[PDB]
Amino acid sequence: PRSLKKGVFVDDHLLEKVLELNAKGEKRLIKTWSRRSTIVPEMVGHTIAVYNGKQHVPVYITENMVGHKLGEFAPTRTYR
Amino acid sequence: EQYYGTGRRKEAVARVFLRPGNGKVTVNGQDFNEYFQGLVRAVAALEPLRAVDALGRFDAYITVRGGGKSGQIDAIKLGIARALVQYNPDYRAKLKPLGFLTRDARVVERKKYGKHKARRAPQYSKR
Amino acid sequence: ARIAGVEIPRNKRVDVALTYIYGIGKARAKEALEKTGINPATRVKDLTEAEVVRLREYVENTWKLEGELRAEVAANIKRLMDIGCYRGLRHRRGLPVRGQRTRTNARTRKGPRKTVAG
Amino acid sequence: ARRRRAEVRQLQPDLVYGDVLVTAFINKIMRDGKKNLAARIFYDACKIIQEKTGQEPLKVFKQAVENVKPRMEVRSRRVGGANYQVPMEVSPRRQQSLALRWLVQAANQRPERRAAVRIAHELMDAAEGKGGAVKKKEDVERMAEANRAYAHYRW
Amino acid sequence: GNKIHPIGFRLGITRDWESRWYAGKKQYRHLLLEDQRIRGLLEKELYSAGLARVDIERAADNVAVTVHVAKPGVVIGRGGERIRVLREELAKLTGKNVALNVQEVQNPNLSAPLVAQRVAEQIERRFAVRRAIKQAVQRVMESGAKGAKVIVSGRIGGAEQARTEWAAQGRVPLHTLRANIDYGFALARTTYGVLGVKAYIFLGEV
Amino acid sequence: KIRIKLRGFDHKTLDASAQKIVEAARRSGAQVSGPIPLPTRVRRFTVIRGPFKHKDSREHFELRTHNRLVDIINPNRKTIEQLMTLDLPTGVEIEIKT
Amino acid sequence: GKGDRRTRRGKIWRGTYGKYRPRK
Amino acid sequence: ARKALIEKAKRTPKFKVRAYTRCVRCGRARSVYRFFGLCRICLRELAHKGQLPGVRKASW
RNA sequence: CCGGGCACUCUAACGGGACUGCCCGCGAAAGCGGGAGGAAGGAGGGGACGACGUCUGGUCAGCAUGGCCCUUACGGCCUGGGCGACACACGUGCUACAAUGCCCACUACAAAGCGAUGCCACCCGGCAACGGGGAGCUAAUCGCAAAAAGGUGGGCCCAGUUCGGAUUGGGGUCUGCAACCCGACCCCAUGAAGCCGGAAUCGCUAGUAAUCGCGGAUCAGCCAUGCCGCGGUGAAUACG
Ligand SMILES: [Mg+2]
Ligand SMILES: [Mg+2]
Ligand SMILES: [Mg+2]
Ligand SMILES: [Mg+2]
Ligand SMILES: [Mg+2]
Ligand SMILES: [Mg+2]
Ligand SMILES: [Mg+2]
Ligand SMILES: [Mg+2]
Ligand SMILES: [Mg+2]
Ligand SMILES: [Mg+2]
Ligand SMILES: [Mg+2]
Ligand SMILES: [Zn+2]
Repeated sequence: PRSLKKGVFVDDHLLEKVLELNAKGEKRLIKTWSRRSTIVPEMVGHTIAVYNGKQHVPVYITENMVGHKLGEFAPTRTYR
Repeated sequence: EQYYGTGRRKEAVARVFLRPGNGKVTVNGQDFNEYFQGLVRAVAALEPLRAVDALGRFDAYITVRGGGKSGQIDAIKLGIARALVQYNPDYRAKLKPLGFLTRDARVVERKKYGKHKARRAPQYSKR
Repeated sequence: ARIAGVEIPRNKRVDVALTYIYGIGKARAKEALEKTGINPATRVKDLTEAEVVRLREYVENTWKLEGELRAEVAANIKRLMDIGCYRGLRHRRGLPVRGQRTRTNARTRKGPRKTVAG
Repeated sequence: ARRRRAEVRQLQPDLVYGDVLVTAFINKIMRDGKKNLAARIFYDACKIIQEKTGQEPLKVFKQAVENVKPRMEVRSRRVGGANYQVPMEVSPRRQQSLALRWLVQAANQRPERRAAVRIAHELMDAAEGKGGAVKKKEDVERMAEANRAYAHYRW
Repeated sequence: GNKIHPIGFRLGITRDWESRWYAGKKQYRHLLLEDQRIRGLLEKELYSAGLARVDIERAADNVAVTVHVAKPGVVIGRGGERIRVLREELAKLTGKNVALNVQEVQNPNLSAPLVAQRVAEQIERRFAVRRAIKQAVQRVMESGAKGAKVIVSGRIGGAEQARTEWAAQGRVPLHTLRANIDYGFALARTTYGVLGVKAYIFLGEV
Repeated sequence: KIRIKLRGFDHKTLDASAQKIVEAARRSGAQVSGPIPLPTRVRRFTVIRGPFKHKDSREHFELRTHNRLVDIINPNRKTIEQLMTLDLPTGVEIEIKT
Repeated sequence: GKGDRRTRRGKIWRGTYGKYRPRK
Repeated sequence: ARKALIEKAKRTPKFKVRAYTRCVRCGRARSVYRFFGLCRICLRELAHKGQLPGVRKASW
């Protein structure tokens, strides 16, 4: 039960920079800061290194997880 | 032909009009036993009459607005005792012993700070 | 009778007995007791071998309850896990999921207390 | 009550038998402050006595009460060591309260489902002579007279 | 600690608010900060005068920024060489353009806001606290009053450790509303440290 | 008919200047409708006495805004004379619409 | 009870409206 | 509060979300009222002074 | 509801009223007990109000302020995270463990407050939150509102069970640039511990406790079961 609504959101920052890497065929790692940004089909294959708040984590995107959000893959805190 | 005793209570005002009638007591276009549907007491309100051997020898039309059915049950019992004397004054005489004529001052107390409600005070420990 | 995959509610009311089913609750009842018109308040004991059929056929082939359901849910979780999903984690590490305070009151997910020398 | 001997705050008569005892009972019965249902509960049972007696409701009541009220109860009194369990006569006031309280208490102690049934069957067992009511009663007297060895520690 | 501002405790009676202007709604939060800016810079200057009360009134544009003092002949400046420059600084605040109709205060030593100012001034000038006090008490008790009282904060004499100097004569009831007592607070910065001075002057009665 | 809603912060100041806007309209017109009070709308405030902790204190402050009416009969045209703009109080704010 | 969300009083308490507490 | 953090009065915060009252005088962000633009403290200060008309000492 | 009218309720100003004043008893007196009148009787009921001082109390992170310490970082902007971690421990609370109860339908009385980009009537689509459309109000005259418990009726029938809603999977709406971390709300499925609590311990003396629901502040929205107020019903007991 995740309520985005009737108007999905994806912070352009990478949207544009990720949509472009498709033009050249593909790229080699990125690095967002809007972990708040959702996810769309044009990710599969890419590797958007998100911030934990301390580091840049390489999150290898995949079909299965295309609906999720960057943040759910960049673990904030540490424990045991 | 007409008499009016009030009777307020806990924020309940009751206009108690008394007419010579045979005793068809009723409220806001609703039979007495119909506004106070199954409320054990209620009957109380009439005690004043029932107390002056009246009851059946006198009719009453009454209003009421504000508070809770109960309160009204009480207020009404008052006006019905007030106008009842506003009628015959030599009525207080033995209507006073029981006192169906005494604005029940007892009213809800305020909510002071640092408490839960006037008195109910927060509990504590390690003391 | 045995409506959903091997069921056995009986002697009770129906809008209540159907409940004893997996994908069935006080909701999917009234529906089925309507989409199949049956005096709701009837002891299942007093059920028509005729109605028990319409009731079965509806409920069974109208939803995803019992056996097959228990597997779907588990499938989403198991899925949630496969990917490094936060939620997919809290599941692995027996801890509340829907954003809750794991300091105090967290029992239900964690179970019994493990009191240690403080 | 350090200041004065608090007054036995009288109570208003019953909306029927116009009794005070009865009222007090209704009061003990009621909980969460719902004199309504309580007036019922009790009343509803005042009737059930009939279906089981050619007797009058009130009398049965008066008898259940005037029958479960104790005469001498225990009472502590620590003195230079450990606390002793002393007896002593019982107050005409602590009679009532200690009785009713026990009725409405023993009542809610039964198996009967319909609340009014309980109280109803309870007054009966009471007035008659057995049941949890008179039990806790004849169970206190027995407690005293078991320590009557402290008539020297009166008051 | 125990106690209140009898002023704020007597507004209901013996005391009319500083600013006496109805209004409100989407304005109160406005017409309020107004006065603050007024009595704000208004103090930064008139210090030398005895700036006691500074009532304010309104009803529509035409305000009424009064001002009491014991040195009116100072407010004026020179027939109007001062009372002007300032009523000009008014449009740098109340663009709503207001008056300034000044008035005077009889005996600056019954005006608590001042009596205290003085005791502060003294103190700030390295004066003898307890002496100045027993004096002000008189400067005040010695002119009409039915009773007065002064209270200097701590660090008396500069003492390396806070103290509290009393002194006061004649009735000064406070638990009594029907009192009427000017209360005056006075800040008093210092080389070694701050320290206020309270001034209470019970007068009249009913 | 002349709608006059007198609303002030105090029951004297305001109420006072609401026994004026009548006399000066009791001769020049209908004996008026007298001044009608209307209930007060109170804004209440409560604040922790001191700062930091000590939340079990508070102290209370209100802000009673009284109301008043009056209302007259027929814009006498000659009443407005005794009224018009001969006011004086400052702690009030009455609006109109006859 | 006074705290069951998908019920009558669950809304009365949780201060809401829904399929379990319409209007008229 | 600090000084930088008194730019709240920045007409252009970026998004009306970051609009936080913050007491006018003391700047006390918390306990800030609306009808006064003041923090619970400055409130009770002047209140006692009398610089807030109609504002009396509530009793009932 | 329209004419009509202030008698009544009420709204809100102003007074009046109660003082041991009156009668008996006791006393040297103050005054104590009792009785009549009376709406109320001895401070009628609840607030604001807290003496000299004490704890070297609390707060220099509200604000003011002496000294000291850093001035390319102990200042400043920003974006992401953190204040929301968890094996446990305690405090204050909430909801329960039920039949004096829970559930659906219908049906009856309150008080105090809030409302400009705001309270939202009424009609419409949607199971619903809510969306679209749109009347009045600056508000004793329109909205938030339904009060809830209660009453008449019917459902369950003593069962972890129509008790209890935790937990978890799924779909969806509103606020906001953005709800992974980390919002609330709705619909479905899920239906957990809990069957009245060890040693110990808390509150309250009358419209109080217990119990039921209503508003407000802050505030886009909300982690309010918290805080601050209102009123409904309405006890037990105090020898000492
Ligand atoms: Mg607290
Ligand atoms: Mg607090
Ligand atoms: Mg339930
Ligand atoms: Mg600063
Ligand atoms: Mg904000
Ligand atoms: Mg006093
Ligand atoms: Mg210390
Ligand atoms: Mg400290
Ligand atoms: Mg915290
Ligand atoms: Mg089960
Ligand atoms: Mg059981
Ligand atoms: Zn402030």
